[PDB]
Amino acid sequence: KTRRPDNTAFKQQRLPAWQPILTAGTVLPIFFIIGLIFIPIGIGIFVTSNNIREIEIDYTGTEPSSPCNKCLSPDVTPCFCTINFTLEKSFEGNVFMYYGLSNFYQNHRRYVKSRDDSQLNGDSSALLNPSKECEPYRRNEDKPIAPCGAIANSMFNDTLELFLIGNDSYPIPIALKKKGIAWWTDKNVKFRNPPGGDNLEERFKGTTKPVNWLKPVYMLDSDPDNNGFINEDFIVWMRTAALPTFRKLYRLIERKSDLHPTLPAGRYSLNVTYNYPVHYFDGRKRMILSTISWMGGKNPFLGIAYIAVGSISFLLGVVLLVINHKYR
Amino acid sequence: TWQVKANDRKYHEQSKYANNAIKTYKYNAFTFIPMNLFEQFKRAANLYFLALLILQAVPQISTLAWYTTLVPLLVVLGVTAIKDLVDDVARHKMDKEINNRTCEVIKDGRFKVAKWKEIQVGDVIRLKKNDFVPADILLLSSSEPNSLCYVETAELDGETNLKFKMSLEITDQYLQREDTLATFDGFIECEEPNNRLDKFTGTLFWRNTSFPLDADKILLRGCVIRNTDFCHGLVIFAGADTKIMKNSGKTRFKRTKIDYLMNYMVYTIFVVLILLSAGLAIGHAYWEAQVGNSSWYLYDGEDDTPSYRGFLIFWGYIIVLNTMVPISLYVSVEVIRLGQSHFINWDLQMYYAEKDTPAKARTTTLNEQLGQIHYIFSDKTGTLTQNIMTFKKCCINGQIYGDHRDVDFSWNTYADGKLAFYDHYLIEQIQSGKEPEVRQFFFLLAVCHTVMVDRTDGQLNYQAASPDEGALVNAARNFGFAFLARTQNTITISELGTERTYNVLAILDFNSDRKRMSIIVRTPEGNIKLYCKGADTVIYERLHRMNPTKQETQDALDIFANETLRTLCLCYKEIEEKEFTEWNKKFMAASVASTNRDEALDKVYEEIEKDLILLGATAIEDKLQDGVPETISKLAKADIKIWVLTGDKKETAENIGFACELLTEDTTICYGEDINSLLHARMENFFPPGGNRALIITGSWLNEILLEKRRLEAKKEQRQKNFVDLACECSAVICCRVTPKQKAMVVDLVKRYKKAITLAIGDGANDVNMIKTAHIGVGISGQEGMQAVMSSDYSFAQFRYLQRLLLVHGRWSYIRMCKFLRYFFYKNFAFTLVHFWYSFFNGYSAQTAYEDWFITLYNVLYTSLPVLLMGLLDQDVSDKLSLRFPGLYIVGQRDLLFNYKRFFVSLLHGVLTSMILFFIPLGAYLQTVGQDGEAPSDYQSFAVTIASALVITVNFQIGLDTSYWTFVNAFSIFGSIALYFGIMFDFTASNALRQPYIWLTIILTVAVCLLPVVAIRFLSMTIWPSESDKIQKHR
Ligand SMILES: CCCCCCCC/C=C\CCCCCCCC(=O)O[C@H](COC(=O)CCCCCCCCCCCCCCC)COP(=O)([O-])O[C@@H]1[C@H](O)[C@H](O)[C@H](O)[C@H](O)[C@H]1O
Ligand SMILES: *[C@@H]1O[C@H](CO)[C@@H](O[C@@H]2O[C@H](CO)[C@@H](O[C@@H]3O[C@H](CO)[C@@H](O)[C@H](O)[C@@H]3O)[C@H](O)[C@H]2NC(C)=O)[C@H](O)[C@H]1NC(C)=O
Ligand SMILES: *[C@@H]1O[C@H](CO)[C@@H](O)[C@H](O)[C@H]1NC(C)=O
Ligand SMILES: *[C@@H]1O[C@H](CO)[C@@H](O)[C@H](O)[C@H]1NC(C)=O
Ligand SMILES: [Mg+2]
Repeated sequence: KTRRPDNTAFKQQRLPAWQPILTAGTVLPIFFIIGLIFIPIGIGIFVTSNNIREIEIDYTGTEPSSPCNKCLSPDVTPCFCTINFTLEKSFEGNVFMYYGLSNFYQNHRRYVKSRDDSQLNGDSSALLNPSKECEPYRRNEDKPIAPCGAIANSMFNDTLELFLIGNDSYPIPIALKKKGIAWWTDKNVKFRNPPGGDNLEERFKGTTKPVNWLKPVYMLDSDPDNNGFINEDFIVWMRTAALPTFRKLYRLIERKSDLHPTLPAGRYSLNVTYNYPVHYFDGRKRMILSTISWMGGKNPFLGIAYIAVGSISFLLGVVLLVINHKYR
Repeated sequence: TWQVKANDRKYHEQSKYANNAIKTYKYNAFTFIPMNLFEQFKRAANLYFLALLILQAVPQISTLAWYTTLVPLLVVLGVTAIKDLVDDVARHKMDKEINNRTCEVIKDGRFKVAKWKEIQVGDVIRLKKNDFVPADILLLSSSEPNSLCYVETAELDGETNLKFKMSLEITDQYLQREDTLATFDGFIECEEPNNRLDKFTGTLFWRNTSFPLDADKILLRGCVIRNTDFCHGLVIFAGADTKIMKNSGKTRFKRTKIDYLMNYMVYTIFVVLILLSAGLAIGHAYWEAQVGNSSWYLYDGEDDTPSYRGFLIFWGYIIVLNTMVPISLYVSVEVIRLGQSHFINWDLQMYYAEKDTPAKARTTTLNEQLGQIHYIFSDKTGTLTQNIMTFKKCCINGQIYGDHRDVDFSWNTYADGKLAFYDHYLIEQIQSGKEPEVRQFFFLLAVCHTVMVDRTDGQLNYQAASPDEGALVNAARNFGFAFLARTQNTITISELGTERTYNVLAILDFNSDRKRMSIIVRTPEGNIKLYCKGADTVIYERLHRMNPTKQETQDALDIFANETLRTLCLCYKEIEEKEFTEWNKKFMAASVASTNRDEALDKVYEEIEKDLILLGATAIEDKLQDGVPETISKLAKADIKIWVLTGDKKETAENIGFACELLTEDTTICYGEDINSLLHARMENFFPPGGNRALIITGSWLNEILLEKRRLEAKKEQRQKNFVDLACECSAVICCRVTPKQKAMVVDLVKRYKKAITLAIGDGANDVNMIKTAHIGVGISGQEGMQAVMSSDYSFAQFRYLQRLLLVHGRWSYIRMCKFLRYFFYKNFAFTLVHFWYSFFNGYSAQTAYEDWFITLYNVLYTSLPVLLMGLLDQDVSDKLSLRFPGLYIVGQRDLLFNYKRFFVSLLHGVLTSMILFFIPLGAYLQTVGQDGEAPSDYQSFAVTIASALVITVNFQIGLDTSYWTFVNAFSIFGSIALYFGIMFDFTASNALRQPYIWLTIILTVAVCLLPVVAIRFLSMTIWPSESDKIQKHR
């Protein structure tokens, strides 16, 4: 036929190689060092998670005999509630204010894609031309909606304030920062205001507000650095949730200048402007106050999981060891 | 009934006949594209991928880009279509070459040049020496006495010897001249076209008289004229009615057993896919009824009733769950198949150095079926042997020669040098001339024969009907006794370069029952010698009482027999002057027809050859190919059964059966007479031949057993089934005197009635039908026609290379394919079923759990290379240990590494991996992972983590799957994860992967997916180690 094949390791199927065999001198250790690493990590996470102080208040008021049921049917649109709670153990360091929504499918396919990221990126062409993605909320009557989509339209518009009920029974207001509650990239990369101009009013010219939004996007915050598409509350909302039960950052309680606890133990009152209706779909609103930890947040699932997986790895090694020895 | 009118192109044009052109190809310039019909329908996966392409076209129900399934489908369909276009266009060239072959035809009054297409039934043609027969013609005349023709039927059977052919007596003396042939008007009413090559029934009507016809007067298409200047005949069957083409089969499409297994197990994935989507679709209708209708945030206008919403996403979930059957599996198998084929091409241990012919993988689709072979059906001559048949030893007078004791052959110029004789004492004795028996021995070999001389270009070539005689005449020629030439009355032979023309007074004929031949030659002085040569048994029946060397020669024959050599006894006589004169008158009176001419000829033949003087015996070696008996033993240890299907004679086939060690002294040989009684007994009622272990049957007896109304059809399947049961309960089966179609019939019989994977190996056109019929077809290289080579899936030169094709290449290709299939499905069921689990937490809305960019690049960039390299480089044991342990071949023969159980076990593994990959991250984010302004457990983090854990888990699994850890294998497994984590780190996703809880979530998921798998992998091997593991452990 043709000349001799060339002699190479690849073509002659003689490439250098190792033939790893699952021997008892290799699999048994990794089944024991894993169990010796997963247990201390499981203990370390579990103890740290239980060292996190956190309080979760459910202020939807669906069930009667609660001081917020009046706002389920707010005959007057401005409705307010007052929930009193007591913090037994003083919170320390930075404390984060999250709000929690239950049975609110922010991961729904019809909901996740209902946005125009080009408009949120600050594109002039897409500012006045919402995409078909935000189809049901492209325009209100004649001109397009600036934050178009089911996402921006259904933004969380409740307001939450906390007061310290001190020894005098006079409510002391508690500082709450609204800046730095969103990703750095979201503030500076993913979200931007339309280019040109100096005042946000003219930039969003000829663009309706979302129908469910009470007010437009021009002045979401008094600070120009927190209004428009770069608003912290709006940005946090657009970052949809992976699961129906989720919580989103609302406010930051920074370290108090004094050595005293950031939220000293005592009587607290939750003053909430009930605006978001969730009881139609059996959804639950919540407010969460939690304290920071040097290992992130609180997650007893993982810490317990390593204990289970680490323990099982240790036990599996023993079972494999006995099976090996019998079959040696 | 057939009807042929010579020199009449318009006799029966008043369709039933066929023009003498052949159409072997399968496609035209237009009907090639409808090849999509074969590709689409036979493989339901292509139809499903076609449905997906259509299903993704409509924007109404769409979740993924359709550009990503059109491009691979074009690649999947395109490459297979391209492969069959090169195969078919090659068949166009061979058809054109045959059709453009030249022949001379009777035009109006003369012989003119014509092509093989222009020949038609009833057409008179003239063929010269060494010219292919263009059609099944009736011999009318020839250039030599009695209208005699010698023809080589090397395509009807694989034998290169000459076949005797005679024409009708009436036509011999009249149609000699071209003038009478042109005006010849003979009407033939013969048999209808058929595949029978040995039988022909018909008659010639001419000169108001009918002459019966036989197969001896009919030259068939696949033959060649030899030892005759020219011959003439009229075409009877043309083009496709010729017996050579009725002895041919269609080029079917060959696909592996694993290919059929994927088909049936891809049907179940379709059932799973529809059932999953229908179940998820129903849940959305229920979910949209309660939670979706009362959810104001989910309002999108265009009020759709919940039933319609459930209907809509059903097609959304087919698209979301489409990689239950991924298009990358079939794109990558083509890469695996092409690479595995090129290892056969590149092998140096299947490279024949002196002919400079390496192995060739002509079909790249069947590589892993080489590891599945149950039966081998092999040609004998050219495949097991070399078609070299030389003179090895001899017992002359009493002493045995050819023992390498103590050649140039320069003392005689005629010696061609082919003979590899080593003994020097014989050459010394010939030249010395100290013993007349030596000269008389080799004289007999060069005179008592039917061989014919060529004397073309000054070369003294010899052509014989019997390969035994041709070797003996060559041997005598090398030893000085050169048979120069022969006319009708005298035979010329050279003795040590001295011309000596002798006159022959009689040539006793050779018959199968006669088992001997003799020639009576008068010497120039006047002495009469009856030089006789025949079989061992018959010769000893006719010995003079004086013979003292009888016992010694019998002992010599036993020595030669033990070497499985072919032996013939040699004898002369000293008939007197008056005694021959009385007999010569008697002999002539016996040549006339009288009544039968058989009893009289046998009677006078018997009396001629009494009281003969022994000279000894010869020893002819029918050379086997190197490493053939080693190959048959090695493949027998692999539980592969080797059947020899040959067009040669029974005696030659049986002799090679013992030389190959297919038959041993332990085996008892069952013949067609014995088989028929056994089969007949079973009808009137595992087979006793289970202990006999040998089966030698003739093509004539195959028809009797195969028997080639509804009740008759019941007996047809019954008799065929019983024969296959008997023939399969035998260590060796040798089918002899079989036509090319009968070879494929035997291969087909095993396929249908045993469901066995069959291999067919052979050389020449005789084997193309069975090479095309078997599951795998091998073509031995060396035939100038290259007909078995160009119709075969693989083609090397030496039979011994079957060892590496099956035990090394076929065994690895089966291991490397089943490993590829089980993992590739695993990595895609784990990938895609995460969407199924997420449906219970997103409203059953068909939202994907991964970013769109991850879904496109999963099987492209992140899990592609490691499984392809493992499918091209994975060896459980080395090639040396592969041949040293043929019992490792039984792994594929029994279908162990790919099954419904093995397949479903990879479904569970993928199902449980998707379950863990979704529910450990779910628990880690149901509890608010790393809460801060930089990680509020968003959807992107959920998508990035499961993808991150998925890529690591599957890429580690392939590492545990790989046993031959080459550097390129190590680089791919680690580089796939490195590439994945390099793409989403600026060369969203980065933010999640910078946080300990996110990484400790991946580590937990990867371990919980892999760490259990190590336990079963280690536990299974320790308790139930495989044969490869034991060799690997003891390596
Ligand atoms: C650093 C180390 C690692 C580097 C790694 C480097 C990168 C890897 C390099 C080489 C390894 C082989 C890569 C190709 C893997 C198969 C590709 C594939 O199937 O993609 C398909 C889509 O992408 C394509 O269009 C590519 C098709 C052309 C491939 C060309 C093959 C060339 C092989 C060269 C080998 C050399 C090999 C040489 C070896 C020496 C995947 O489709 P799907 O199954 O995921 O989903 C299908 C479909 O596709 C749609 O998505 C649709 O949604 C539908 O419903 C769904 O069912
Ligand atoms: C806070 O957000 C909620 C959304 O959950 C707002 O409720 C929505 O308000 C819009 C208009 O304010 C309603 O749209 C339409 O209002 C007209 C009256 O102008 C009404 O007649 C129509 O039937 C239509 O609903 C929308 O229905 C309503 N949705 C719900 C669920 O109540 C709310 O106004 C916001 N409040 C603040 C203070 O931002
Ligand atoms: C909650 O506090 C408010 C004011 O601080 C008070 O009017 C109300 O009665 C309190 N309710 C309960 C249940 O303590
Ligand atoms: C709660 O907040 C509202 C809005 O500023 C304020 O008017 C009210 O006095 C606060 N305290 C209550 C309702 O007890
Ligand atoms: Mg042959």
